[PDB]
Amino acid sequence: MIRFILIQNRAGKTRLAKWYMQFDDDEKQKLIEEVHAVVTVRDAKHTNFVEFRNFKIIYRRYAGLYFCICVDVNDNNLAYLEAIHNFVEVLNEYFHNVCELDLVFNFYKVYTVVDEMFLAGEIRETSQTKVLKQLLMLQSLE
Amino acid sequence: GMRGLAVFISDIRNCKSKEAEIKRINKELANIRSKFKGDKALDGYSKKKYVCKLLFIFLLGHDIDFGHMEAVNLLSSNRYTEKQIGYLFISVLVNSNSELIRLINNAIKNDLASRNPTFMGLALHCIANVGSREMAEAFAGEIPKILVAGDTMDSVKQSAALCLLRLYRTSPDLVPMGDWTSRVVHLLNDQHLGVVTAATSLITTLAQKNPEEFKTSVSLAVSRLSRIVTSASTDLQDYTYYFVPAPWLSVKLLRLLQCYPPPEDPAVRGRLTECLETILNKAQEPPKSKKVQHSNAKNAVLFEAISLIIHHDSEPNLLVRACNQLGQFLQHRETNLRYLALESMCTLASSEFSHEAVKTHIETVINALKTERDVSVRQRAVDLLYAMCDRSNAQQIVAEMLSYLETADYSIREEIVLKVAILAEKYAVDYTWYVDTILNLIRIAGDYVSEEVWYRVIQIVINRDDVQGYAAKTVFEALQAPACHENLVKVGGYILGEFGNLIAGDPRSSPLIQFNLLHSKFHLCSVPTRALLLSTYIKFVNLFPEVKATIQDVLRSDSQLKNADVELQQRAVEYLRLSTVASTDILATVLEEMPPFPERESSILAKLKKKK
Amino acid sequence: KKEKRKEAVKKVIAAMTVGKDVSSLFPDVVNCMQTDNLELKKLVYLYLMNYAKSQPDMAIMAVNSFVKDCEDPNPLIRALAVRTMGCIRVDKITEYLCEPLRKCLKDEDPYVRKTAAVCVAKLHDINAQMVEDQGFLDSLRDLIADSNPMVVANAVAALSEISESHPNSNLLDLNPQNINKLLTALNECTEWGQIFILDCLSNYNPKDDREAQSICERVTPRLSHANSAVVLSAVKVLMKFLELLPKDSDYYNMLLKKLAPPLVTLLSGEPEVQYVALRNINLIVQKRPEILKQEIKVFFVKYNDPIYVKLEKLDIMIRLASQANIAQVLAELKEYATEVDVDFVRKAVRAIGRCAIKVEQSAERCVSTLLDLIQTKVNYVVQEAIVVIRDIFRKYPNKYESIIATLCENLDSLDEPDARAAMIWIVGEYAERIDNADELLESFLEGFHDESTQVQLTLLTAIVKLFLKKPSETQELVQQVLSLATQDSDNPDLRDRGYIYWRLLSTDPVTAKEVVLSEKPLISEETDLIEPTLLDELICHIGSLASVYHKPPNAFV
Amino acid sequence: MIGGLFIYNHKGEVLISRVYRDDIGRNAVDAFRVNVIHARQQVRSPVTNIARTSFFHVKRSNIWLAAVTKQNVNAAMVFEFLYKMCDVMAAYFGKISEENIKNNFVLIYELLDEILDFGYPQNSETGALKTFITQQGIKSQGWRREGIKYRRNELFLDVLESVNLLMSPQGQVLSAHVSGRVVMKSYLSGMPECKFGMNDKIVITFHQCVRLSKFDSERSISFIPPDGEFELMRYRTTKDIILPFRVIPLVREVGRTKLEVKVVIKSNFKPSLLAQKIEVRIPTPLNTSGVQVICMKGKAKYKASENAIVWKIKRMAGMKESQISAEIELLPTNDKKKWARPPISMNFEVPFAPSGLKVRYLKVFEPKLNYSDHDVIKWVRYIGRSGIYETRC
Repeated sequence: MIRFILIQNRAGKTRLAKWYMQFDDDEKQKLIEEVHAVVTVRDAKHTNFVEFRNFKIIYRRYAGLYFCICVDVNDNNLAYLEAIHNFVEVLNEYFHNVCELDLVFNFYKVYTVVDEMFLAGEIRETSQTKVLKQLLMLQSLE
Repeated sequence: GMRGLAVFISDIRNCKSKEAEIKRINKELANIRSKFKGDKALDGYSKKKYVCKLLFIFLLGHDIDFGHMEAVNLLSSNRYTEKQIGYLFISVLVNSNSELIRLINNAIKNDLASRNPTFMGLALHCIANVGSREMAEAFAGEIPKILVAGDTMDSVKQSAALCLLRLYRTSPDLVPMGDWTSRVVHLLNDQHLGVVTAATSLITTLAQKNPEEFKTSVSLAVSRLSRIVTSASTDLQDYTYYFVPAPWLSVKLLRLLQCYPPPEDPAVRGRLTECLETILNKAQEPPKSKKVQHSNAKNAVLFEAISLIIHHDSEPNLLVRACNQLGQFLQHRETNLRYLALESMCTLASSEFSHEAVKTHIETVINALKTERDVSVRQRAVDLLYAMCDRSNAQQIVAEMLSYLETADYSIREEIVLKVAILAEKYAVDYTWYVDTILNLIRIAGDYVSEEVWYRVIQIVINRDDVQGYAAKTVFEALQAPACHENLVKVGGYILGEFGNLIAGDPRSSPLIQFNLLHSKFHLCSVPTRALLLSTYIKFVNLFPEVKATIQDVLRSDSQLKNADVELQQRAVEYLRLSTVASTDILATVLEEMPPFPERESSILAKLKKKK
Repeated sequence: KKEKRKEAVKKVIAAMTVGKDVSSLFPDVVNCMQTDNLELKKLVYLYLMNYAKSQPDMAIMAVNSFVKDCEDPNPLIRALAVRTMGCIRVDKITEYLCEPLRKCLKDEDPYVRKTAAVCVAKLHDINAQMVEDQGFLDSLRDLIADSNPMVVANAVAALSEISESHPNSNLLDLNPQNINKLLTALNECTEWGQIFILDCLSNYNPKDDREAQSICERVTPRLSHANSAVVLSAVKVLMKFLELLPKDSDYYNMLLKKLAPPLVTLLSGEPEVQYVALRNINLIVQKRPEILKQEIKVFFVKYNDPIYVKLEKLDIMIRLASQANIAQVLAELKEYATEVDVDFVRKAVRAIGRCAIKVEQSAERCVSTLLDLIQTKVNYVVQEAIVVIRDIFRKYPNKYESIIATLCENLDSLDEPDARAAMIWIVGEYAERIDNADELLESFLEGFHDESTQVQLTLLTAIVKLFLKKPSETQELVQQVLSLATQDSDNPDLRDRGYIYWRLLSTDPVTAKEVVLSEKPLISEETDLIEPTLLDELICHIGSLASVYHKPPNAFV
Repeated sequence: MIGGLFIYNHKGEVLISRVYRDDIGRNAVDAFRVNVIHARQQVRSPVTNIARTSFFHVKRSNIWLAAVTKQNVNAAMVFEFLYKMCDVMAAYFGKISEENIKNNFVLIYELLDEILDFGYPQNSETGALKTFITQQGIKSQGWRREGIKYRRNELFLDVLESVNLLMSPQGQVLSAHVSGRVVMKSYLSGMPECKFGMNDKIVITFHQCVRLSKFDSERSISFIPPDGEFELMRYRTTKDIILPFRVIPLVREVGRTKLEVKVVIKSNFKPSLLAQKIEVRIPTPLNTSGVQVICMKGKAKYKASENAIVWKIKRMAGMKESQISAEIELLPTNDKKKWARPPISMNFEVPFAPSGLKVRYLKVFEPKLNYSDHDVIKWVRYIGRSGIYETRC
């Protein structure tokens, strides 16, 4: 299962924190800090599947964002990496360009996209065209 | 569109040090508090703007303890956006209250009594994104009523499946198993594809909990998988991820099949074997796109298939093809593929059907261990090398492990030395090599070896009774090294005190020089090492009667009799009294037997498991 | 033209410093290194050193460039080139650079001479097995005899480093009156030169006492400003030259009274050098006690010192505790006991215990202070007080046995192995004094495993002692603990001693009574003294890390 | 003797490295990092014996200094040398900070090369070290006619910039440059010396009266303003460019009969200010016969004279959304047309400087007349014109 999804930046600010299990108050901040410390050190010539504690994260760089899904030990590795890429591409075709400014100014749209394609810790939807169609059909309706 | 958020976040972003940000955020909090209290704030849009601003205030990193009743009031509305913002706020901020939780439950219950997929989906997302005992109690029998074969749209079906998954994950005892299993199982054969994904996730979790309930789903999963892997070039184009048909769904179906024993029906097993063969053959085909994502999809499906084959452990030809594919991947240009192939082959090596095929790739595994000089890839190579170790191949593996231990960073030094010790102990043909390997570990790592490696080596030397001479010798010519670790000092003290007679024949190994070097190493050691050396001394008292005078002159001095440690003082006084009484009818009896050590529980494996 | 090349070189250097590999521009930088500007030449040399630090095999083609730079009229550029080329790790680079190294021996520049000395030291490691190494060493020794402080200091340091090899030649240097010449050079040298020359001269063995007296007189005012380094080296050489007989002229007391003030005042720098100075003064006090006789107030640690400084100051005050200063040290320890730090409180109470052991008259005062500290009811304080009480009991037998119950009253919870060992030893030895011994051993025989070996062995020996004292109430108990020790514990030491006791009790109980329950001798004020031979050898290495680690150099290298 | 020197940050990254002795390797680096950076409960001590290798460490704010040795080194000498190096760094570029270390990498390498060689800490005197070190660190903490009288002391500061941009359709920027010119009007009396402070944000023709003596402190420019309007300064910056508009053309060749092109414009500036005269020219294939468009903002018409689609916007705020969908009918033709794929051209002006230049302070001091600086009416407004704003399609 997916433990949490993060969309960090180069500095360390969390542009999207989405936890799928109950963590403590300071535990969330400690996890974010240590995930940032682990991810930032590595570079392109490294595996994206870095493990820590009892879990493993799936970090993928995109411009100035570090998308990270933390999965269980037994969960597959490449599938969630491609789920990250699919999520990034849905954002890219939704905002017409993905950037920190759009995430900051439209945080609730990011939350509804995440809950559209990542629900209860598993992969709710795996397609781009159908998600975009269902989101546009649920955007003109107000 | 919303106008207040744009200006508010624009103002709060380009701010000075935390003082100005705190001032601005507190001013906005005061303004919103004044707006919430009284006034004509009955308009829904104003409540929306205030709730969104407050949510951003919370997510910025500041604590929020108000504006909750006026926010849950947004749920009772007909505008979609108000409901969405209210649900998002409830999901983000969670508090334990009696009236508030009851009001939220009433609002959600009213929401579920609708006829549009949007409201039902929003309510389901609100239920599943937080999870609570009250929600499960008030909706244990409502989610299956959605998932049952009623007139519901596909999106709400997927949402309900995942919500039931979450509720079972958080409230296992509140989920019944009524007459809806026969509907969820047949739901996996339903049209559409995301619905199959959600149903497969739910069924996988439930079968991992109660396997016997969903035995019917295996055949349906096999049929769906065999139809997906080989369907057409562009059939169901909504789900072809870079010319690979539904990688995530195939991974989910293989995960579901993994949690079950091999299918009983010969036809189902035949279709499964044909599907796996097709997956392997398509993985051997050249890519249809030069992009890396197509290769990622193909390799993800392939590794899931390989994991399924390993778990089943029933097809020998399939396992051989799996080993060949992993060997081909071991030299892949990609970095993720190498690490994942190492992990998969480490899993596969336990299967006896292809142990020789796994062992065949030892040259590539060793070259990987020595070449890319990574931190995770090399650790996986270490684990894989530990996996294939056998009696005929122990020598090369242990030598390469030691060579890696020479230049390995010290964070992983303990696991490697424990692995080397257990491998030498378990796969030794002649125990002289085992003693040599243990002494090499002591010399090379020393500081990071273990608590219980030298325990095991002393136990082995005492029990086997055939390698005692060589062990005592190599210990003697290892002690006289200029710098030696104190673990070697303890081992040498015990081994000499037990087998000084076997090497006493050599004039160069006279008891006098042994005692002199032991006393020289005695001055600089910790207290337990000095206790071990005192026990060795009392063994030498009777084992060598000629060195009795020198020993007595050693431990009768004020260094040991007047020591400030209870252990050393007690040992010294007891040993001195035993030497002084000089009866010799009791000393030779007490200090000569030391019967062999039975294998208690193999503590090295226990410690290795507890560390990982 | 040249400005563009300089800008490109600077950009390449910046890119290399960032982390990216710039080996693609390495041939271009090598080609452009042939210039005349000092800044450009220095930048090129630095870039070449950075690039060849890990890949010197591909830099063998720079031999021509090094030879050309060695012919430059500027001595600084030649020295830079020689220093850069001396660190090349190749089997034929040393052979090719030997001739430039031989020619650089006679140079009219202190910087060139220092670089030549460093190059000789570097070449000592690689390709030094024939008479060429001896010739280079002789040339360096000849170059040492110069008025320039830099050349003599660097030559002495290089020779000392090369003295690691032991071909039956004790540094293969020095001479009669050469010690005086080196002292004059140090007087004419800088701080680091003084450190190097003192380190070199600390291994000299004077033939007679006249040379030692002259050295002591010369190095008497050598209390420089280099903080611990030069002062400690001078102190080491002074005590190494302190070979005059006690029944001689009054120079022993004069030397001690001259050495004491700089050593006392050395404890005024940063905490890091304070740590080294504290360990060194610990060794000096343990060897020579009549130096810090009346400076106990100096070692009163303030509130701005770190934990290690505090602990070592506590140890040195224990070493300097005497009858006259009992009140001051006890008050200081009482104040220190409330310093929040757990390890520091442990050290303070251990200091109280060791001071009680050291001084027989102040035992009552120490016991009273410990009892007052019990009123704090702090758990670790109580546990350490139990340990201290066990330590005291071995010194004074059957004298303070009535105060054990006062500490045991509020010690219901024990969380540290030392406290458990202390309680078990007190119960085992004083089995008749406390009748709850059976219950205490029954309670302790629950976590026999998953405990430190100290606790296990102390419990075993105390159980055997109690059985030898009260056989009627404890068999059916000793059998269980012995079975657990020799059938469930895998420790060869523990199992071996278990069989020792098993075969002793089952052979002759009278022998066991005469052996195990023998009247143990007194602790004799054991204050963690070092063996005289090891201490004497460590005095010969006061300056180096041997004093900080309290180990001879043979134990780590 | 001394086997090297290292400097660590709070994250455990090796900022610099120097390995003089052969024995010390990356193993020592990892050992020190694990044993001090990831310390959990070890008792503090400056020197630790791990793998027979000593490790002297000294703390300076968020910077860790490490001296690695594998010999019987004089313990106090290493600490004294570390203190001397700290004093040298303090004298060179003040307090040790992350920015100072990052900006002075070459200086640090030169200093370590000069002060220390093969492990012998040579003389570190300031006079001796100045000669052998040539690198300098980075520190981070028009005549006027006499007797001219004006009724009111007012002046204007008009900052005009021209922005140019060329983006690939994927959104990757290749190269951009902004050509800016500052023209100010000074309708003030007297001949005062005025201080004009602004954020530099760039490292450098200049005017006759402009003197850059104090250019190291932000701007710190001083000049006597001549009567009338004149060009205060001309420059061109390429480092920090804030693009006011982003255009993402989503072309789609739906067969040869027709052609559908969707174009979106995304503003990425503060919505507290409004851009005006937004003009976008959408190219069309030469075989165009009839185009119908749907515009959310403004209006668009087809211009067959120039063979392009012009899109006109009255005004829009920041962080706004706009979408235009054009269906372009295509003539049958034979081949080789391809529409030549010309770039997307846009015209706009924004009330802020794209280069990021901002006026910090502007004080006018007159010793003779002795009028208050606050009494001088000052008006500053920014108009950022758009040059060639081309996006490939």
